[PDB]
Amino acid sequence: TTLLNPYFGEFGGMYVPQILMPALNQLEEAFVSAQKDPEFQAQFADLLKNYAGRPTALTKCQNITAGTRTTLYLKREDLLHGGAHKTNQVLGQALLAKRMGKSEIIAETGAGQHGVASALASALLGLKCRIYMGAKDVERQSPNVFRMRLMGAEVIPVHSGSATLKDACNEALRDWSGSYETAHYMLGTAAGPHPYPTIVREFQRMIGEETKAQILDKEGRLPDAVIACVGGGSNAIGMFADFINDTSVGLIGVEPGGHGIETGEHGAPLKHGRVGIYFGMKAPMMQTADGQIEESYSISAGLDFPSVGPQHAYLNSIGRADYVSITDDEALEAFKTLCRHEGIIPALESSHALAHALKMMREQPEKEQLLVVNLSGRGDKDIFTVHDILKARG
Amino acid sequence: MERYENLFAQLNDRREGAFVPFVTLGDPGIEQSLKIIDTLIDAGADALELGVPFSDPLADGPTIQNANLRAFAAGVTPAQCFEMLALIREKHPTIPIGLLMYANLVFNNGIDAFYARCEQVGVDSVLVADVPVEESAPFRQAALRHNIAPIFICPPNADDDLLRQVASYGRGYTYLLSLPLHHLIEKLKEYHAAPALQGFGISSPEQVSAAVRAGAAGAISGSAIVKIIEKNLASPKQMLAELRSFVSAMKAASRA
Ligand SMILES: *Cc1c(COP(=O)(O)O)cnc(C)c1O
Ligand SMILES: N[C@@H](Cc1c[nH]c2ccccc12)C(=O)O
Ligand SMILES: [Cl-]
Ligand SMILES: [Cl-]
Ligand SMILES: [Cl-]
Ligand SMILES: [Cl-]
Ligand SMILES: [Cl-]
Ligand SMILES: [Cs+]
Ligand SMILES: [Cs+]
Ligand SMILES: [Cs+]
Ligand SMILES: [Cs+]
Ligand SMILES: [Cs+]
Ligand SMILES: [Cs+]
Repeated sequence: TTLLNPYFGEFGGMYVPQILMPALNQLEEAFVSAQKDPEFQAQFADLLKNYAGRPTALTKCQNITAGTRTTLYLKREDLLHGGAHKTNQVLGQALLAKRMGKSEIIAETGAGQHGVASALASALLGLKCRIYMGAKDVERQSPNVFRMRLMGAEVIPVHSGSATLKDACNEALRDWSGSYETAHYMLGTAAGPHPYPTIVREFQRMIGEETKAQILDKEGRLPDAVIACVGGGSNAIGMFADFINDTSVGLIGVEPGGHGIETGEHGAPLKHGRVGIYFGMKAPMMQTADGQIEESYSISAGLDFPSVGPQHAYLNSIGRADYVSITDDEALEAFKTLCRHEGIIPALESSHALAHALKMMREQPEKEQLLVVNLSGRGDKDIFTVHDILKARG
Repeated sequence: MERYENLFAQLNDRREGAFVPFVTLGDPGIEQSLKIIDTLIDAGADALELGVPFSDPLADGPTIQNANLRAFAAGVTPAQCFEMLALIREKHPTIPIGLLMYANLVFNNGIDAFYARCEQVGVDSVLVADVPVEESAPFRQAALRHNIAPIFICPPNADDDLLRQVASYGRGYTYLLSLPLHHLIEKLKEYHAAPALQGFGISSPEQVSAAVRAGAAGAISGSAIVKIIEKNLASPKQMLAELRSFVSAMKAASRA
């Protein structure tokens, strides 16, 4: 039994071993209680404003659309403390952990952004933080590992399975099954077993609420579409949530196309996978014919995961949101274009969203359209990646 | 009662709740009980509530009934409990110490004399379990003459007249057993009562945090500690480890 609906249509659920169910039920109860608690909301709002820097800018990008009928705004989650939108929800989850009387935080990370976000929230709020990270990701992300340690977190490499993000995800769940009385599991995206897809949406929904107020102030109407990249789904659902009931507003999620959908080297399960059960949820996933979970690929580690949150699968199934993909090359071109034309270095994750907005403009340059791209993060962290590709390419 | 005033001022400055364990003195023997109490303090108890074994503990449920039986099996007497209280105070000069007493043990050799002994050994409060506010006059009066806070229970079935009496008559803290809870807590503050500690079935960290969120100054674990003693009689070392871990967790939950 639960207080809230664990499903979005057929997607979602609580597919965990029995021993984890009390943990999920306790968290769901604390969340429902927190959401009715003005003091909790005020605490969360205070941290978002005074510590993380909200509200974030909405920037009109003139150079990049010049000579077309597209008006492009960027929601500047790249200006949030920590350099990505992840900070919003880690602060909320850290507050929930404290509401439950917990003293410890467990988190998974692939790209290492979520590990850093978890660590910084733990440092601020006096929680003891431990982070799981696939050994392959550890080796790839030495800067992030060092940041996590500076902020006083423990980083635990994971060598099971494929030694990457899904394996870190499994290990976090393994630890929590033993530790939940004292430790909160700070899941890093809008996926996993209920109640996490619902909590993370609600702790990211200020992105879309601000965007709506800002676009109304600046343009006197709603956007024609809001565009966000989809790795597990948190930034995109945070941008989309407040627009779901504005039926004229398009909701476009961009999955990573990798080397191209046809190569099989991508991370686009919503459009190119099939429904399965993994990570506590029924959701689209990249899988072998016989139902093993596949390895995903993207240039951007932040998008590199073989599944996606269940609310996105649901919004797609009913035709409320549309999902597309952008390849590594398309993302890299958008990254370069934004640096040169607007003086903003975007995350390679966010570059996928921008690339699709650029495609919308370029394909139909005389179409009048008012677009918002969620610029989920900044791309200082990507300059080595980008340097190395450009060099190889000649 | 001044140790309580100092404690609550310190906690208020840290935006923190109090966590207060109960144990029966001398359970399961004097030596082990002293070690238990030292463990509770080192693990972060803010104050203690200590019971003196009585033949007929009317206010007490099965856990504390059994603790009383263990202490009696070890030959524990009130005189021995007062010896223990002196040792505890000697080691720990600032922690508030409350006793949970039955009326006959306070009345036995004279009510004034009992409170004078409390003052001499350094006890800070006394809750007499079978004395309601209506019968409380000589107990409260003797308590205040001896710088002892008289602790009253505010039960779930409390009416407005009772809230006002408990607010007027009590010092140190109000022992809340819970009219809606928010109402009880609000009214106690409105009536300038001693700060409220929620004592109704407090056995998990989340209950400590919820108590503070509700407006209470902290929480009392009336039997959970005793349950740990009971569960681990055969292994004193493991008993201490489990106590330390539990108190640790409960106190962590009280922190801002
Ligand atoms: C982590 C991350 C993502 C992808 O995660 P979502 O949960 O899909 O938002 C996207 N952009 C940035 C900048 C990130 O750090
Ligand atoms: N790999 C990214 C994003 C991420 C965290 N947890 C996830 C779970 C599923 C999908 C993506 C993620 C990071 O760790 O910063
Ligand atoms: Cl509310
Ligand atoms: Cl480094
Ligand atoms: Cl205006
Ligand atoms: Cl539209
Ligand atoms: Cl009692
Ligand atoms: Cs700002
Ligand atoms: Cs334009
Ligand atoms: Cs707390
Ligand atoms: Cs993905
Ligand atoms: Cs991968
Ligand atoms: Cs009083």
